[PDB]
Amino acid sequence: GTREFLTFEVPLNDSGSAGLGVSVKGNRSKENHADLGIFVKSIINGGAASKDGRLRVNDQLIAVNGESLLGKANQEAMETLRRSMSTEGNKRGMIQLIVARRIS
Repeated sequence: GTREFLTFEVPLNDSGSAGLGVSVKGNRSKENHADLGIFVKSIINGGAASKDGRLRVNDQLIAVNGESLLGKANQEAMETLRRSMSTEGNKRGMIQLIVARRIS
């Protein structure tokens, strides 16, 4: 029942071709239709997400490039992500992505 926020700087300087080199998936409460957020579904060992070496196929996304995915549902955060990986998170050669990790 413990969580921890984490910040990751992913340099898509040359990974934008694929979209940072990672795939995310969003879900909702198992009791109702309450979107919980998005979690790293997979990673592409070739771009920023790979070279980052700080990503985890399960971490919960809460923010990206200053934006807050929390308040955003699965679809909204997924769009902000696609938006960041499309032409916002980059525009420099990297994008910020905050997440949450459980503890035990």
